[PDB]
Amino acid sequence: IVGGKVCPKGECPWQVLLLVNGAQLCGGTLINTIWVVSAAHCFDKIKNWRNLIAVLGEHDLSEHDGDEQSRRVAQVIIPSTYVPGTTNHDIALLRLHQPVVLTDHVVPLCLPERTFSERTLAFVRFSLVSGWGQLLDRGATALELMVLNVPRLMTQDCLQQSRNITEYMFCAGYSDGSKDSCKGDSGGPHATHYRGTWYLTGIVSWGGCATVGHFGVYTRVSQYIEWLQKLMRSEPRPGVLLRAPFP
Amino acid sequence: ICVNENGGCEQYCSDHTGTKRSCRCHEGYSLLADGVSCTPTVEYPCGKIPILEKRNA
Ligand SMILES: O=C(NCc1cccc(-n2ncc(-c3cc4cncnc4[nH]3)c2O)c1)Nc1ccccc1
Ligand SMILES: [Ca+2]
Ligand SMILES: [Cl-]
Repeated sequence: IVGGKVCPKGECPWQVLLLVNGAQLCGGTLINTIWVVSAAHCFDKIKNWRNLIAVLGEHDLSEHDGDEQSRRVAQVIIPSTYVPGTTNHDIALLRLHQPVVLTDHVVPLCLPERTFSERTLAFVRFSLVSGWGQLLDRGATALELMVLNVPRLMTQDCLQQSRNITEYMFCAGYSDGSKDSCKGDSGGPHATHYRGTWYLTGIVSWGGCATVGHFGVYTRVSQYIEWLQKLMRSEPRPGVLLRAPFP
Repeated sequence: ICVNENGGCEQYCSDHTGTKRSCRCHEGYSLLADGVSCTPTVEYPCGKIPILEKRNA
């Protein structure tokens, strides 16, 4: 995250850190005690699917304060329509091996109904994006969880104000190169407040980082609600990686 | 109704045949008698920040 601030400890309680062999991989969003939403591309290169760890209640990477909860990732589900190394359909649903325990520091973000998300949330101007990504283009990653308020653009307006956005994406942020999500933030939440509650509307994808004339691109979660809901009702299958038909 | 002002619903909104509308709430919430408002039914409902909710309790 570029041009943000530290998310005060516990104020981003749905934020997930994904690790592979103890190394920072990506962000994620907790939506239930056993389900995490991330970005498909995070998994393009995974060798040993068995070494994937999700951490909840994380804040400062430099210290252990005991609010952290680590779980193995039992399943990574990606839409059939996703092509590795690309941007469209950049979403993943992760099943934890064991539920996390809800605490003051570990809370799911609400996965909204599609209709609600489309008719209402999509019109909330500002939303929050977070992660432990790069603080600057070509810079070091953050040790403390960072958060950034970004405004959403209608795709028409995005294209106009820009100096390949599909229906499965949306634009948010700033074109002045001051404020953006960045490498290391992928899979993280774009969270939207409505009438006292926060909802998942976006997933940090990829592309650049605080590139002048450009906007951040986010996976449009509303397109995937039904897909996610169906999967969450399904029994686990052997083998970590699962490609599931979309729609 | 639902497409406008969220049908007055705090959360989810369903249209019905007629000048009918039903509001709903996410799991971990219940709908109040006003037919629009949602109140938590659990300690840690989704999309609420405990340290902030407590800071306001
Ligand atoms: O290599 C892979 N996937 C691995 C893999 C894992 C985890 C992170 C990343 N990864 N690399 C760059 C960024 C990234 C830039 C960026 C800018 N602004 C916001 N967010 C961002 N994120 C990123 O998230 C890649 N795929 C593949 C397949 C085929 C060809 C080429 C690449
Ligand atoms: Ca820590
Ligand atoms: Cl496997």
